[PDB]
Amino acid sequence: SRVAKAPVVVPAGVDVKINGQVITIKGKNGELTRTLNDAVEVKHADNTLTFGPRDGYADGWAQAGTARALLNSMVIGVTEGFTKKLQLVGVGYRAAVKGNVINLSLGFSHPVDHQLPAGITAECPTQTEIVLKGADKQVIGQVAADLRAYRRPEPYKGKGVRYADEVVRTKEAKKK
Amino acid sequence: MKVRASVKKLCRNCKIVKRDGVIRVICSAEPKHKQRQG
Amino acid sequence: ALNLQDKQAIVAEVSEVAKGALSAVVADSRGVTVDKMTELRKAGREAGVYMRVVRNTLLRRAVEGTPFECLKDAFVGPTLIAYVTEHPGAAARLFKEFAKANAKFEVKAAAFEGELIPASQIDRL
Amino acid sequence: MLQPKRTKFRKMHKGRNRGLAQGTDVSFGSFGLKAVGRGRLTARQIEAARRAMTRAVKRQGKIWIRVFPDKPITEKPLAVRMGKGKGNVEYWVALIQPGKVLYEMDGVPEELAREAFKLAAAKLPIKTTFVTKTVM
Amino acid sequence: YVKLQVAAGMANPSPPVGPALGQQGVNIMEFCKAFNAKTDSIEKGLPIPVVITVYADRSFTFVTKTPPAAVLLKKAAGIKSGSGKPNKDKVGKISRAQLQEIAQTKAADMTGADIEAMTRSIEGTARSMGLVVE
Amino acid sequence: MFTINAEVRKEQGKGASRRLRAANKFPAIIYGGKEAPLAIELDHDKVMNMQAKAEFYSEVLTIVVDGKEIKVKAQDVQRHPYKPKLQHIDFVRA
RNA sequence: UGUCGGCUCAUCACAUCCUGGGGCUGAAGUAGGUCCCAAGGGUAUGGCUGUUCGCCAUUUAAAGUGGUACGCGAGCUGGG
RNA sequence: GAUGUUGGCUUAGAAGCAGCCAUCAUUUAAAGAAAGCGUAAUAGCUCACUGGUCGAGUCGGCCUGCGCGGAAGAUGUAAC
Ligand SMILES: [Mg+2]
Ligand SMILES: [Mg+2]
Ligand SMILES: [Mg+2]
Ligand SMILES: [Mg+2]
Ligand SMILES: [Mg+2]
Ligand SMILES: [Mg+2]
Ligand SMILES: [Mg+2]
Ligand SMILES: [Mg+2]
Ligand SMILES: [Mg+2]
Ligand SMILES: [Mg+2]
Ligand SMILES: [Mg+2]
Ligand SMILES: [Mg+2]
Ligand SMILES: [Mg+2]
Ligand SMILES: [Mg+2]
Ligand SMILES: [Mg+2]
Ligand SMILES: [Mg+2]
Ligand SMILES: [Mg+2]
Ligand SMILES: [Mg+2]
Ligand SMILES: [Mg+2]
Ligand SMILES: [Mg+2]
Ligand SMILES: [Mg+2]
Ligand SMILES: [Mg+2]
Ligand SMILES: [Mg+2]
Ligand SMILES: [Mg+2]
Ligand SMILES: [Mg+2]
Ligand SMILES: [Zn+2]
Repeated sequence: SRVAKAPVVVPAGVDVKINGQVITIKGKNGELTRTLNDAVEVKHADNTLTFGPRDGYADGWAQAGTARALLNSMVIGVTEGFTKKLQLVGVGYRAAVKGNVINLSLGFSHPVDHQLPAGITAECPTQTEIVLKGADKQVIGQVAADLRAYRRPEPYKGKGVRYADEVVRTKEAKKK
Repeated sequence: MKVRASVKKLCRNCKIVKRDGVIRVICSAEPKHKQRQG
Repeated sequence: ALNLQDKQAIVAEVSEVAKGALSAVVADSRGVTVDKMTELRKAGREAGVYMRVVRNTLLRRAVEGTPFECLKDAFVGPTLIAYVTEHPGAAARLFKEFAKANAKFEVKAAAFEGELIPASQIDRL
Repeated sequence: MLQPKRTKFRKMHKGRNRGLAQGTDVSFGSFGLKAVGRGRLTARQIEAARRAMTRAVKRQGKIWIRVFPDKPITEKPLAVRMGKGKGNVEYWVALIQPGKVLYEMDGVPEELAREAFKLAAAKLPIKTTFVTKTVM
Repeated sequence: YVKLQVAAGMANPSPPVGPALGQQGVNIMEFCKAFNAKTDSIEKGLPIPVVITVYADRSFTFVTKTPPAAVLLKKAAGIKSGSGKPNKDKVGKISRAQLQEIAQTKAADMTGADIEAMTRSIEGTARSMGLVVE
Repeated sequence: MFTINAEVRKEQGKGASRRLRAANKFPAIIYGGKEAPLAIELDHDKVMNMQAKAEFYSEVLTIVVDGKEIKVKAQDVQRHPYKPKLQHIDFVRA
């Protein structure tokens, strides 16, 4: 509601193709496509996008609000892009990047390797830190989380894969 | 995960949610306040 | 909080010291400790200066009480006003040295004679 | 734990609990715990409850108990056939009809009283509400 | 940038002073005996507050300020310890001249506008520890 | 000052009263003085929020009945046993 | 409408004894406590007692709790 | 998110934050002798409270209508 009624400004060079409920947004950082929920109606005016409900639905305004956040992030994606930062806490935790595969040495027996899906690229400015760029917010977030899945950061020394920003609280050993 | 038929807010950081037709209580602060109805 | 009656009385107090005051200085109050602010309140009661931080849309109602109406665009941003009820000056000479001492905030726009003084020319006062 | 000092008769007919309550109003304290539902209060229940709201007020203000468990209930023990008389007297109860006032209270902050009464009602079998004494 | 309250001509016990401002890089004996050289003038038995200012080079400058409202109210009512039950149990007495002496000492140490504001803050610390103002 | 609007009751008895109470209206009476009694009906809500003040019981109010006011006091009032409700009000002519 | 227990044969449940997934812990690890999900398979030999039960010995990943005319005598036994 | 101030009591230490009692006054736009984490005690971290940006509705009770959880068993769905 209060979301759907703040329209999204489409900056120059940012291309909006509306076919039915199917949006395709294109730009310098790449291309993205999303089918909106059917309750929503989205219109192109000047260069801006405005979202409002359609009749025959109850939830029109929640669906709308979501549509707005979606396409807003879709705009940010193909302009600026997206970045997620992770870092590995603890001894002998290494990260390598070969093509789209990430090599994780996490202290298991076997090497742990993470295939990255299309539209996502990664780099390690260190041994202990990974960064991903990508257009798609949901996707890069997911990938990030799957990396966090392998070793989740822990209650005591903090060891694990954490987001660079992420607050980590520990606790002390049970005394004796 | 305290699983019980009366679920409540145990502090100011506990936030109630209905996920998939279950009422749970989620806390950022205190893992011990994590509850599900049942 | 503040009731409408609260706001009304306070608009009457700001309008009342505004009528009685010789000269005023509007400034940014942001990013400074209450220690240095009680320091400029001591340096305020010592210079005859009446110090205030007041709501903006309240100060449009109090400054509509004339002749400070040239200041109603100086109320966008956090507002700390120094009314010198005793002497003109001693607010405008105290604020530039307090903002150069702290190197925080601004001290944006003054008012004297019924006109507004731009930020680099407040050295007139 | 309340119970009649001495009685005319030792035992009683089961009787019915029908119709509504008398003493619907708060005549002593500023606040009262009224019963919405209809049921029998054992002495145990009333005592436990009075305790609960006595902890709750830190022994301040004042508490009245408007109800009394005057009617004796009997039970035959296990493994005993029917007949051979009426069962032995187990415990005492107070018949409660919708709209009785179980406890009264005053000399306390309202908020605290609503609280203490919630804690008191946790111990009671029947539906209850909070109420304030009125002028007339 | 630390603060402590140290007895008049005294310094260098282990639990009150040395560790507290000694984990901050401060030389301990210069603080100790330049503070007993400054506060030799404070009467024996009064804790006097000292504000220690440390810099990136560990050379410090401390402003020794006037003895507390509570310590000058211990001494101006004659007493030793104030009340364990303030304004319920009352432990001593000060006429308005002592409120005003303690509030000239603290006129050097307050935020107050007038000696009535400093006399009223010493009035507040006079109601805090139980003492009566007479 | 409190002003209560009312209508004259065309019916009586237990049935009338309980249909009244079902419709979110309730029966009351006006007696006292030289005159005859006058039975009237009221809106439960208005009055329930009106006696939600204390003065209602200590004061002279007015009742508008068929264009015509009467000035009265609150005499006694019977409330439903557990519900935030009013069964009835005795009004005594002021 | 054949009564306890053993024997032979089972079969169902899940309120799970083990193995499987998981949250919380006063969870350093090892080893646990408690709760959630799960019935696929697994689930001891003896001494004593007519025994079920129990107690004891020594096992095992564990020696689950119940239903089935306290399953099963036109299948066996007959100690009770 | 201030001064008196580490309020006094007590403690090897209590400094808003073991515990006991008071809980005043100052500069105030506002700042509890402090609502929680924190320390050997501090420091360190938010909160109450207020100024700014924002721009039109928001808060939580009362009374009711219909629904959700609470809700596990044995041949086979088997509680229209
Ligand atoms: Mg799921
Ligand atoms: Mg009868
Ligand atoms: Mg009767
Ligand atoms: Mg009749
Ligand atoms: Mg009838
Ligand atoms: Mg289960
Ligand atoms: Mg497990
Ligand atoms: Mg351990
Ligand atoms: Mg477990
Ligand atoms: Mg099995
Ligand atoms: Mg299979
Ligand atoms: Mg054998
Ligand atoms: Mg055996
Ligand atoms: Mg043998
Ligand atoms: Mg044998
Ligand atoms: Mg059998
Ligand atoms: Mg069996
Ligand atoms: Mg047989
Ligand atoms: Mg047979
Ligand atoms: Mg035989
Ligand atoms: Mg409203
Ligand atoms: Mg149900
Ligand atoms: Mg179940
Ligand atoms: Mg089944
Ligand atoms: Mg049908
Ligand atoms: Zn919580």
